[PDB]
Amino acid sequence: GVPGALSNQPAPPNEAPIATP
Amino acid sequence: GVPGALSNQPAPPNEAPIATP
Amino acid sequence: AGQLHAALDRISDRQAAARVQAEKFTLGEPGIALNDVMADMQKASVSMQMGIQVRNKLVAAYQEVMSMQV
Amino acid sequence: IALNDVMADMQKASVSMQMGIQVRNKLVAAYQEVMSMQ
Amino acid sequence: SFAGQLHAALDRISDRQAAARVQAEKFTLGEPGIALNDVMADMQKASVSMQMGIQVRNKLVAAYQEVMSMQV
Amino acid sequence: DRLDAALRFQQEALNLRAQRQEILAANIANADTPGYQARDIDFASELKKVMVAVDLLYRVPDQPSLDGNTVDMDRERTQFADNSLKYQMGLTVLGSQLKGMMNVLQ
Amino acid sequence: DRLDAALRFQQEALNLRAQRQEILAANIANADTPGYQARDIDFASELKKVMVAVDLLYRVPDQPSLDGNTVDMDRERTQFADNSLKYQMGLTVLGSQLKGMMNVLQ
Amino acid sequence: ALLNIFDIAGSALAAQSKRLNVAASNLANADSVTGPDGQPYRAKQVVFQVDAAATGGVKVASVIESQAPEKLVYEPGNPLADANGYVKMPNVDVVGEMVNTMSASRSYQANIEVLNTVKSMMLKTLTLGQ
Amino acid sequence: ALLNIFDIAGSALAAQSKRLNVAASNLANADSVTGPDGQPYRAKQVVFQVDAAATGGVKVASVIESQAPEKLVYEPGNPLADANGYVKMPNVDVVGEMVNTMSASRSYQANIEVLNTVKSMMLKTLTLG
Amino acid sequence: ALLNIFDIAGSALAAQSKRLNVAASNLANADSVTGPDGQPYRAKQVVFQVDAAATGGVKVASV
Repeated sequence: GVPGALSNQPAPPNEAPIATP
Repeated sequence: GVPGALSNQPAPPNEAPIATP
Repeated sequence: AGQLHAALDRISDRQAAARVQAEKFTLGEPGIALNDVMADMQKASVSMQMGIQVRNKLVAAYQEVMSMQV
Repeated sequence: IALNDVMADMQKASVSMQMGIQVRNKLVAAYQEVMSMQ
Repeated sequence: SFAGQLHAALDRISDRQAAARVQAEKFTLGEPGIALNDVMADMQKASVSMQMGIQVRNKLVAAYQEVMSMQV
Repeated sequence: DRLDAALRFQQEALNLRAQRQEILAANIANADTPGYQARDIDFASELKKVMVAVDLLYRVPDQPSLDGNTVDMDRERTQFADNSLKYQMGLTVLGSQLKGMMNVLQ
Repeated sequence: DRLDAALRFQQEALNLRAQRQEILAANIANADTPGYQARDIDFASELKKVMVAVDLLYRVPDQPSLDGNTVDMDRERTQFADNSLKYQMGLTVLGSQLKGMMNVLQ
Repeated sequence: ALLNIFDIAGSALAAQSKRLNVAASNLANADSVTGPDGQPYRAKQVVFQVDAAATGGVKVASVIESQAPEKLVYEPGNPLADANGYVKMPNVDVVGEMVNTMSASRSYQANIEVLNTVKSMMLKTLTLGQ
Repeated sequence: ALLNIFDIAGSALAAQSKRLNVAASNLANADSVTGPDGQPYRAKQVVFQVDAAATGGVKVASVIESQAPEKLVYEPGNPLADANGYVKMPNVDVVGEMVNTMSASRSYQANIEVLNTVKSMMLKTLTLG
Repeated sequence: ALLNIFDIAGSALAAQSKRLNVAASNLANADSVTGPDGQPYRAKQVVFQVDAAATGGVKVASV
């Protein structure tokens, strides 16, 4: 939820697609 | 081994050849 | 002569309350401003010092009164 | 009440107790000596 | 049961001191898992226990001398 | 016994503060490694459970990064300062309590 | 002699800490001498041998250097700080033990 | 609690960092075009709000796209050109972004100074607990 | 009894802590706008009163919004713009807030020093004998 | 559990120093036509790793 809080699961990995698939 | 650890025998001499024979 | 018992119970309750407040603050929930806890700790320490001084004075008096020679 | 006041009261009580105990011990020692002597 | 209780008290005091000593010895040799604050707190507790023991000893011996120095 | 029970809570708070300090140091030292997730522990729940290894959980990311790292320097620094100050306070409380317990023997 | 050994463990720990501090100071002072080899000792094994005439080992280099100097700076500075802290810890432990032994005789 | 000062300062620092990052991203995308899926790039801003716990810290609810009209540049040679042969260039105010960066830096420094002073005060506070 | 100094100094420390907190919040939200439910943020100040129960310590009666004029910025390109395209900005003086912070810190340190001195004197009274 | 802080911080310092050395080497040899053997110079960079024996300090795997 609010950034900086505690979560039990990792966030999904980040990606920066140059062009949409 | 890992840098900063301890080992029995000293490091070999370091050389910077200008051109490989 | 239970007044000393009442006084020691009261000072023990005071210092126990100070300890409880310190524990509540260390629990990480906002109810304490880090000043009330320290002031209560100092007051509890002073009261305990007064109590132990009273104990020493009273036991010295008892020793003297027992040291009589009829 | 005041801390200095209670300390002074304790001192007064101690001094009075010492005075009374010393007077009583001196008197009883004198009486015992009188009884022992013929 | 008096001497047994006294020996049990001495046993507990000596065991606490030995535990503090072995914990400090384990820490100073580099074994992981031992905390400096933990070992300091344990040593302080052992010292407090020893001080309580010596106070009790002094009180008991003073009482013994007072009660056996009188004349019957 | 009684002596250990009088100090168990403060000692455990000190130990948990030290462990959280180590976690913060690790996840501020790994500030450049991609794919590394920020770590921390729930101090209140951990302390209550231990007074009744160590459980740790990931931190909610603040802003996305292409490499994958999810550590925020200012947040880590504030948490570090808070934990350091609370550790110092716990040490002071323990020292005062031990000093009083020693003083009661005279 | 029982007192001798009981304090001897910590006394030897302190002595080895002092020796390691001296070696660290030496390789700090000679940090810019070309053709120098970093030297250090293994505290745990050395203490074990002494308890049951000191040999020193060459520190593993981390980066090459043309002038033949292998003594790093950051690693040995952290080692210096750690050794100083542990020397102080040993000193205060020995002092506490000695004072506890002394006050019993009062 | 005398400890919510750290929370307030940390929230202020995080908000200022977010605003600076948004400004830097806009400056980087000043003259970009045809982002992913072909939609023209649009600038974004942030909105600060206070956390009424009275007095509280600052937060950023969400990033809001600018409603200022995009620049329409005549260039039929680009496949993005509409029936009028126009391409949509993003609206970036360079002076506005420079001013925003300056303000963010100044606020960040002020907050770090406040944190320094309060940390000194709090360190000095504990000396009376003995 | 010399013991009421602890209460007086504790009240003073609480008041100074609250003043510092308010000043820090104002500094943090100096640039903030559009607070919750749309009302713009307003600078807040505290009020110090004497907790007479003759003379005594200082308590905080309440917190009051400052009545300084509220700043306006001309930005029609914003949903918060009014009929004239003005966004409301809080009336916060950074120099005033920083001076308040420094003065509060100094007063807090002075009061804790007073507390330590009184503690030492009372311990001396305890060890009079 | 407080003496590992020195190890973690020292590892971080060493890794950052290695990264700085690599960057300096790249900047110095930005315009090196050839090396000793004859092959053209190629830019180098480090690869960090998590030095967990669980999290700990950072560690440089290789270049």
